[PDB]
Amino acid sequence: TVRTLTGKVVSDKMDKSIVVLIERRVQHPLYGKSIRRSTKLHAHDENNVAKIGDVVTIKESRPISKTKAWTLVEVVEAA
Amino acid sequence: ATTNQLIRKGRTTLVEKSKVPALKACPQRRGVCTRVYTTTPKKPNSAMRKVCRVRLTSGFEVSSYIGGEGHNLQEHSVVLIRGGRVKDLPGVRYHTVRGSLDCAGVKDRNQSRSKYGAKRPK
Amino acid sequence: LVEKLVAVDRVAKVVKGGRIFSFTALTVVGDGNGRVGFGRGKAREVPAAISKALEAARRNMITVDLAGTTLQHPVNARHGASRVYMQPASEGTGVIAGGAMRAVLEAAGVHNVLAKCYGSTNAANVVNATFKGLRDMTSPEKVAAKRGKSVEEIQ
Amino acid sequence: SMQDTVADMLTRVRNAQMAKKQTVSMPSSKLKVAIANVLQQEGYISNVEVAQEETKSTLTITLKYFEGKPVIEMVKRVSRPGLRQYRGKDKLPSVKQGLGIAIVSTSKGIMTDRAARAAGIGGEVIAFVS
Amino acid sequence: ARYIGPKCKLSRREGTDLQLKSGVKPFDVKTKKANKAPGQHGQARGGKQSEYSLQLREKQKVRRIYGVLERQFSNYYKEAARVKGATGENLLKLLESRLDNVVYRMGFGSTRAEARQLVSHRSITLNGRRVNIASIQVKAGDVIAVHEGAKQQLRIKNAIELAAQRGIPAWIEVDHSKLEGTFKAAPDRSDLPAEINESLIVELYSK
Amino acid sequence: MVVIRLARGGAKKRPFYQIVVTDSRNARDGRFIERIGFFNPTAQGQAEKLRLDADRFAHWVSQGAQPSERVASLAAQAKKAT
RNA sequence: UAGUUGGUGGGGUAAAGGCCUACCAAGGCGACGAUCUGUAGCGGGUCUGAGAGGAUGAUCCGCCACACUGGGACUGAGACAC
RNA sequence: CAGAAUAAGCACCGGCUAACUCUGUGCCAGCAGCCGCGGUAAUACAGAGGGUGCGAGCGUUAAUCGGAUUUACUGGGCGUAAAGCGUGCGUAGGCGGCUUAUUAAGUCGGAUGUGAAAUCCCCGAGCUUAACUUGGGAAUUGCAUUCGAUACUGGUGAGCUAG
Repeated sequence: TVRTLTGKVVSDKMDKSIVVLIERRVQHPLYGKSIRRSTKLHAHDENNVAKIGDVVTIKESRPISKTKAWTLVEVVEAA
Repeated sequence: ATTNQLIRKGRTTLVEKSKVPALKACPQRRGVCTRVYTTTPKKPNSAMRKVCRVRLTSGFEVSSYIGGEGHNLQEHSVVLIRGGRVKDLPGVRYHTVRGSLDCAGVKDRNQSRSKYGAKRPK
Repeated sequence: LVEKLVAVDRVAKVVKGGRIFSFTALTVVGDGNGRVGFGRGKAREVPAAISKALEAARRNMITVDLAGTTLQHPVNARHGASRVYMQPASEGTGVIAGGAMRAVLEAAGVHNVLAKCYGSTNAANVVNATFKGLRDMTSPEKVAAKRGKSVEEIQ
Repeated sequence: SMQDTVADMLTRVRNAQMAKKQTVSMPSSKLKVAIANVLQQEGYISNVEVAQEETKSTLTITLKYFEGKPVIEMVKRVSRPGLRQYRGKDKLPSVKQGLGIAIVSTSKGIMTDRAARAAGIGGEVIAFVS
Repeated sequence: ARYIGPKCKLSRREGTDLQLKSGVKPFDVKTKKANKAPGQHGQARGGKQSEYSLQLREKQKVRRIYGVLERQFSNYYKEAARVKGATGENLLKLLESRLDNVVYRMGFGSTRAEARQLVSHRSITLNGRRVNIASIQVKAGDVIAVHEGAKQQLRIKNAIELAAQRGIPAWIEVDHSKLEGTFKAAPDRSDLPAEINESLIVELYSK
Repeated sequence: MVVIRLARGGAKKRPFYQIVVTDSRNARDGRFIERIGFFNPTAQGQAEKLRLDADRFAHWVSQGAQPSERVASLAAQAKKAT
């Protein structure tokens, strides 16, 4: 009942914060070829469990800081 | 082109320029007659054709043909100009409206009167 | 037998001390029920050229299988730099085509069709392309015969 | 290098038909065999055979000629590696107003556009044959 | 606006009788200049025409009998193309459904101009109401009667006796004693004269 | 507050009202919440004169919507008729 | 890009929040176009076109912004108020 | 109640494009959207007669799309017409051999919610008809959530040898 996204971590320097890269595949509106797009989302990770390279799940939540509105749920795969 | 080439760079369209820049997308313009005179046609035509250099409210100075036989225009007259080229006269891209502001309608004309601006004879 | 004259043009040949003028004529003949042909003729005078073109058209003829008064399926054809597209239409549409295609289609007996030219609009080349397309159009019975099936199987 | 084996197979069939051969052979794959089976079922070709030496597999197809012309007059690849084409159940293409067949790969296997519309599913459009 | 002026040159240009006169005298005795165009450069009927000339000349003939102008005729075509059926058949049905034409064919007017004048001067009633628009479309099962003040008109009695010479059509039944008539349905193409070609109009307006 | 009132449409001298539930601060012929019927003061022939959805009317009144005088009279007349 | 990106204590708001403040750390964005620069109110819709598209945003409806030009706050349920 | 009594113009007639002759002038006066007319017989200039097309309107100018497959996704080209970098290597990217197990991201299907009203289209209703107004539908080709399918593409594990 809560919006979730699955991605891979690309940064862990910040305290209690991780940057995860989301990727999606869509068709070009005119030429019809399938294109891949990427989005970088800041998430909240209280215990710094995540690291660069793991596959994580995040869920939508209320704002925590200026740029963070998502929170970590679980780590699917480890690096 | 390939699909990848089209995605990276799409098709490009070239803009079109108007043939009557001095009108500035208006049906007619008003001007003050700066120089009335006559010119000679390009080959293979020979005549003496009446034109006038006019300064418009658009900030441009152009040349305009005078249609019909017999006109009363002179220096500093106020005239209305429309679009239309004269073809055999190079550089004349506009026409003067007959009988609008200071120009008068042609005389002794009974056909095509709405052009040249002649009223119905009594 | 309905006959149409598509175009007449005047041509010239240069000799010493002047030019020789001649006339060419392109004509299309048909029966209105699936037999149509076209031809060209050259002469010194227009009526003679028309007569020769009509004779050539009568000699060069083919048979076209129609679906009632319209085409079996969409057709794309070409000859040289002229390309033609033809599409079947429902009743009451009429013949929506250019003059060169209109002559051939009406002579062959098509009543409802939509057609379009691309590329060059030379009359002889357009007539050639339309003629080729009408010649090469196929039919469900022929398809079933070639595939070893039944008409209802083919659908 | 070679990057479209299905297109290669269709090109081989087209060239063999234009040169008037009796049989055509190629390296085999399950997708190619599945397409050849649909062609044989629809009646454009006669026989499909697969041979295995040790690990190489050879696929052989027997061609059909009726009157003077070949049975397959047109075969076009629609989906290609540089542009994949997917269609819904209501936008499946029709070939020659139903006189030809469009080969469609759906979640229930490879079939024609007619069978795909009958089953109410869509998929990938491989080729047009007529 | 309605056309006013000479009718015999109008008919002479098209080459066929347009029924613009009462008919007490035949057309040939009426004009004596048939198969001659009105102009001084007028020639015989055999003059060659282009297809564009033929389509235009047919549409003008169709317009001239009914007295309809270009705007209304184009609207009629655009409505007939929308309605399902044969476009020419629909157009003929629309043209024959106008109130003035029904009044003329019912025999209360010697000519369509007379019928138009009678309708416009409020001398006709439709379903019990006095109307004054010539282009009102008449529907199936209608009743057209002559108004009380309109009755006892010598022009009307002459019109009915003249109509007696022709044949009252199938879709219209008239009690001439009561000056009353009943439109039942739109004529099919067979009832109308077959010399009219509508295909030319069709491609002329579908260009 | 929330009101049930008439919004005008139609042609000059021939008004035709929609019955709408809306916030009172909105313009007469503008934003509204829900349309629940119509009123035609000059209906003739086969044309209906007043359609009103009684259940929606009651539901909105139960939540504190205030009908105008004309709408209340129309609702009473419709209830009388049916 | 240096309140800049994140964290802790405190302040502040009807309310989450660098919204503000004192420290701690060096992060944050960018060839999937950051920064700079030109132009522009947005949509339902309208015109054209076989369609795909192209042009457009008067009159009607929804949202936004402005009120001689800039900076503020008061009263009030609600304004930074033609 | 009165009495036809109060009420028709504009463009055009060489071709493209329906509609032709005579007078006046002689590369002059002039016309002209393109091709082009006029330098003593002008169907092309001006007038007149005649005619054609529209009609309370008729013509001109300006602007947008179309015709234009003339930016080509549908739907174009590169030997000589415009167009293959002077030739390699290589980064990002695009694409990629065969078999098998699994996943369900792409892809396909169902259900639910939403996609305001007006506008477009259909069947009706009220205006003497029509414009116009209006009832009910259809449509809004989209988005989101959730449940399913596994042929193809992608991910992961294993295996093979024609590259």
